[PDB]
Amino acid sequence: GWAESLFGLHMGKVALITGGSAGIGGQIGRLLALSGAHVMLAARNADQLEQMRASIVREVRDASYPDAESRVAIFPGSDVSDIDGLERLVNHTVRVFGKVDYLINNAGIAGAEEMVIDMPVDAWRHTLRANLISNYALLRRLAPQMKAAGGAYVLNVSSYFGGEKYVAIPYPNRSDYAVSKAGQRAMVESLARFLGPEIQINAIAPGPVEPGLFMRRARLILENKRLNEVFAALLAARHEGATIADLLPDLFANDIQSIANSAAMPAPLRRLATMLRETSDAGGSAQSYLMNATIARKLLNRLENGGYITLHDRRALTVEPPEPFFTEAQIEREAIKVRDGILGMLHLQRMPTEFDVALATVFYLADRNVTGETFHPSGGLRFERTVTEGELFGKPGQQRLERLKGSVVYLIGEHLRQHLVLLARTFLDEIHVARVVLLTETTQAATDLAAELSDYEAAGRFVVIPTCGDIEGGIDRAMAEYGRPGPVISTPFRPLPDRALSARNGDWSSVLTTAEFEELVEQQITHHFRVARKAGLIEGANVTLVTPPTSARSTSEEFALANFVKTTLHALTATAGAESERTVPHVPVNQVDLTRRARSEEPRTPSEEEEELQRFVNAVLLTSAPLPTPLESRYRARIYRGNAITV
Ligand SMILES: NC(=O)c1ccc[n+]([C@@H]2O[C@H](COP(=O)([O-])OP(=O)(O)OC[C@H]3O[C@@H](n4cnc5c(N)ncnc54)[C@H](OP(=O)(O)O)[C@@H]3O)[C@@H](O)[C@H]2O)c1
Repeated sequence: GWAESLFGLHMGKVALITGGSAGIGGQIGRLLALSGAHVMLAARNADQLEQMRASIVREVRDASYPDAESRVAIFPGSDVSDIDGLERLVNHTVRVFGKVDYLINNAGIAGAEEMVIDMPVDAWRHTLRANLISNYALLRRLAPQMKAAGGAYVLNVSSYFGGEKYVAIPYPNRSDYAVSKAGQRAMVESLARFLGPEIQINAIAPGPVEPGLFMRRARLILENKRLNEVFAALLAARHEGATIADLLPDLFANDIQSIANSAAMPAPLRRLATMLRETSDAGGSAQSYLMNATIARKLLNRLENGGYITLHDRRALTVEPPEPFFTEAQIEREAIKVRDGILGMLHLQRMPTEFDVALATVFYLADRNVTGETFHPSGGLRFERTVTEGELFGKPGQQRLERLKGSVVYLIGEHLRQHLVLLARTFLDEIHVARVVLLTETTQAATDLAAELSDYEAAGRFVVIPTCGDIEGGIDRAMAEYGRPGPVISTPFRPLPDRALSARNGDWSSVLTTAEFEELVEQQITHHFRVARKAGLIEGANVTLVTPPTSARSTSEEFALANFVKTTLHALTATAGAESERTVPHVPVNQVDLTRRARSEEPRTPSEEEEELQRFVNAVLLTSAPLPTPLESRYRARIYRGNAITV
C-alpha cells in the first residue's frame, strides 16, 4: 500500500518538475501528486504531457484528494537547453499555483556520445545548458520567493557518473554528460550554506534504471573502433616519413584489398587492411570497405584539427559503402557486451524501476535536516576506475624533466600574469625548453608580457599570440610557425566572479545571475575543454588544465565558486584521462587547482603565497614532463592521467 503511505506526505506544496511526462521525472511528478502536492509538469511534446497528466489526475481522485483536476498542470514546449524559455515556464507556474516550493531539476539529455577529441564544441555547450545551466537558471529565479516562504527545496537529478564528494568517475565517450552531472552535484555542495536554512538543496544520483539503446551505442563503438585504428595507422606511417595529406586520395579509394596490396601505401596501413579483411564479418561491407561516411568525415576532422592536413586536403569518399556496413551479428555481439558491462556493475544484480527510484526520492524529500548531500535511491556499483582528487606530495623525477629539454611549450592564459611569467622563466631557464609560446585573449596582455620578458622575446625563445578568444585558431597559428607542442598548459582568461550567492535580507541584485553563471561555465570549464579538444589530437603533447585562485579579498562566495569549478572540471579531466589511456595519440590530461580544499588552508602571508607559487610550478612540471604511455606501464599510464592536484 505505497499510495496509502504517501498520503498527505507533501500536502500543500507546489512542485515544478522538468522532463515530467515520462521516465523518472514522470514518476516523481506522479508520486508528488499522490502525496498531496500540486505539480506542474514540463517537457517538449504536448500530447505525452497530456497523457501523463490524465493518468495522474485519475490516481489523484482515487486517492481522495480534493479537486483533483486542478492539482496537476502541464507546460509543453519546454526544452531545458533553451535557457531564456525557462523564465516563461516559471512565470506560468507562479501564475497557475501562486508559488513554487519544490524545484525538481529532472530533465537530462544523453549528450553528444563522442570522445573529447571528436566532440563538436557546440554540442558540448548544448548538453551543459540542458543538464547544468538550466538548473541554476530555475533556482536563481525561484530562490527569492523560496527564501521568503522558507519551506523550500531544490533537487538536482544527477548520476553516479557525476561522481561523489572529492571523487570523479570517468565515463568514456560521455564527457559532456559527466561534466553536467558532476556540475549538478557541485552546485548542490557549493550553494547549500548560502541558500540555507530556508532552502534545502540536494542531488539524487540513481544507478542504472530500467533498435534498442544498446544497439545504437554498439554501432557508435564499432564506428569509433574503426576510426581509431585508421588514425593510429596514419600516425604510425607519418612517423616513418609518410606525408598524410598525400595518402588521402589512395586511402579514400576505400577498397580494403586495394589498400592492403598497394605498394604506394605505407606498411602500417597495409597491415591494418590485411587484419581488417581477415577479422571483420564478411557479410558486411566493413570487411571490404575501410570507412563509411561518418568515419571519413570524422577522420578528416581529427586530421584537420590536429594540424596534420589542411582544408584543401579534404576528400569525399570515392565509394560510399553499401549497407550493411557492420552486420547485425557484429552489432549484437557488441551490444551484449555493453549490456553485460552495465549489469555486472550492480551488487544487487537487478535494476530498480523508475517507480522505485521515484518512491525513495519522494520519501527522501520529506526529510528537513539534510542539505548539500547526494542521495543514492538506487545504488551499489563497482566502477572500472575512480579518481580521487588530491594534494601535491613529492616532486617530479629529474630524468623525466630532462626529457623536456628542447621541447616547445604552449601557455594559455591572461589574468594570472605572475603564474604565467614564472612558468615561462622556469621552462626557459631551468628546464631548457626550445621556446615558450603564450596564447592570450587580449592584445594588451600580449604586449605587457612580451615586455616583462623582452630578452627571451628578442632571442626567439618566447612568443606571444593574442587570440581575442579564438583558442582553436591560436593553436593552429602556433603549430604552423612556432613549433609543435609537448607541454600545453591552459589557464583561464578570466577571473572568478565577485558576486554574492544568497540574499542580504530580501535584496538579490548582488547575487550571481543566470548569465554570469553561464559565463563562469564557459570561461572556467568550456575554455579548458576547447584546449583539451585540440591538444588531445597532437601526438607528443601533454595537457594540464589549471583552475583559478581566489582574489586577494578571498571571499567565501569566491571560494565556493572555485570549488564548484574544480569539482565540475575534474569530471572532464578524469574522462579525458581515461580516453587518453585507450586511444592514440594517448595524450595525457591532468588538472592543477590554485584553490585549496578548506578555506583555512588558503595562503594568508606573502611567504605562504610564495610557497604556493613554488608548489604550483612543481605540479605543472609533474604533469607536463613526458608521462608513461600504456605500452611502458599499464598501471602508471592509468593512474598518471585524470588527476586533480591541489597545490
Ligand atoms: N539510467 C537512467 O535512466 C538514469 C540513471 C542516472 C541518472 N539519470 C538521470 O535521470 C534523469 C531522467 O532520466 P530518464 O531516463 O528518466 O530520462 P528520459 O528517458 O530521457 O526521460 C524523458 C523525459 O524527459 C523529457 N525531455 C527529454 N528531453 C528534454 C529536453 N531537452 N527538455 C525538456 N524535457 C525533455 C521527455 O519529454 P519530451 O521528450 O517530450 O520533451 C520526457 O518527459 C536525467 O537527468 C538522467 O541523467 C538517469
